[PDB]
Amino acid sequence: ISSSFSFGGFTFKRTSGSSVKKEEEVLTGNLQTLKIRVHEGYEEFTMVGRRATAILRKATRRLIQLIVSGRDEQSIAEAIIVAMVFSQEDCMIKAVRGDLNFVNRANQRLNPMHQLLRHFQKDAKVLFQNWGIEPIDNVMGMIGILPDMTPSTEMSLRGVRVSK
Ligand SMILES: Cn1c[n+](CCCCC(=O)O)c2nc(NCCCCC(=O)O)[nH]c(=O)c21
Repeated sequence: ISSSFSFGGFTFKRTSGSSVKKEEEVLTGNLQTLKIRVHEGYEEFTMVGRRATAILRKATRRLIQLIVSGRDEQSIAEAIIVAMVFSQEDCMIKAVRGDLNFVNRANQRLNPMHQLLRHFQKDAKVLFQNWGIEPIDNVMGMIGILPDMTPSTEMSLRGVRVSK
C-alpha cells in the first residue's frame, strides 16, 4: 500500500523508486549529535502545498533535482527549504547553527527531521548560502533561483529549477 504524508506543510507522495531505512548518527554545524533515520535508495516524490508544488528526485542523502513552481518568492522558498531538509544532505546538516532542542505544544521533543525543519524554516540564509550553485543549461526552458531567492537566467541553486 502506497501512502501520502505531510512534511513541512507539503503533501508528499512517492511516485517511483524504493528505499531501505537505516539509522545514521550525524554531527551538526554546532557539534550536536542527531540520530536520523536515513532512507537509502533513489526515489521520486511530488510535493503539493497551498502556494507551491514540486517534483523532488533524491537518492541517499542527496538531492538530485527539485523542479518547483509557486505563486510568489516566499512560497517557492518554503518548498525549497523543505526539499533541502528532506534530502537529508550533509551540507544541510552542516548548515545548522546553534543547538536543536525544539519541543511541541504537548512538550514532546521533535524528531531529528522536524528539528531540522523547524530550524531552517526560521532562517534559511546559511542553508541557502552553503548549498551550492551551478550554471543552468536551459534544456528544460526553466529558470534559476539564487541563494538570495532572486531569479537568474544563468545560474541556480544546485539541483533546483523553477518552473511556471
Ligand atoms: C527523508 N525521508 C523521510 N521519510 C519519511 C516520511 C514519512 C513517511 C510516513 O509518515 O509514512 C522518507 N520516506 C522516503 N520514502 C518512503 C516513502 C513511503 C511512502 C509511505 O509509505 O508513506 N524517503 C525519504 O527520503 C524519506
